[PDB]
Amino acid sequence: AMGQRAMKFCQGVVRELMSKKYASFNYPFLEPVDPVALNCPTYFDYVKEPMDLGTVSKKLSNWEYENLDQAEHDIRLIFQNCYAFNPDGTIVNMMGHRLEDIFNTKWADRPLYSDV
Ligand SMILES: CC(=O)N1CCc2[nH]c3ccc(C(=O)Nc4ccc(N5CCOCC5)cc4)cc3c2C1
Repeated sequence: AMGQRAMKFCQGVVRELMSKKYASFNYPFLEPVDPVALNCPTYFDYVKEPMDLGTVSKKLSNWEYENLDQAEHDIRLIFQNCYAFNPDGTIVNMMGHRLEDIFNTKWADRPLYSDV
């Protein structure tokens, strides 16, 4: 449903967030959380809609988002899950906050207008 300009903007933002530039604090957020492999077996007692950057990218690439608000919701869900599960002071929590700061900076430039 999304037009080309907004779609391209979102794909760019997500790929930048997954880019090597941010490797130092984005790596817990590229793929879906695996509770057992990470020794966090209670993960899905705290989180009910898992989300990750790779997932948002895949949904974008399949034209699954009608609009920037839906894409923004999934992306913010990444960080909301992060903070719901990782207590204050944990390394993953702090990486999540850092990644959200970068996301907000990039997103403030979002296309305000669409037109076909
Ligand atoms: C999001 C969240 O809420 N979690 C809950 C608590 C928690 N604890 C962790 C400890 C370690 C890791 C981890 O090692 N992730 C990791 C991912 C990818 C790679 N690579 C493979 C390919 O890409 C290049 C490198 C290396 C590592 C992740 C976590 C999480 C996730």
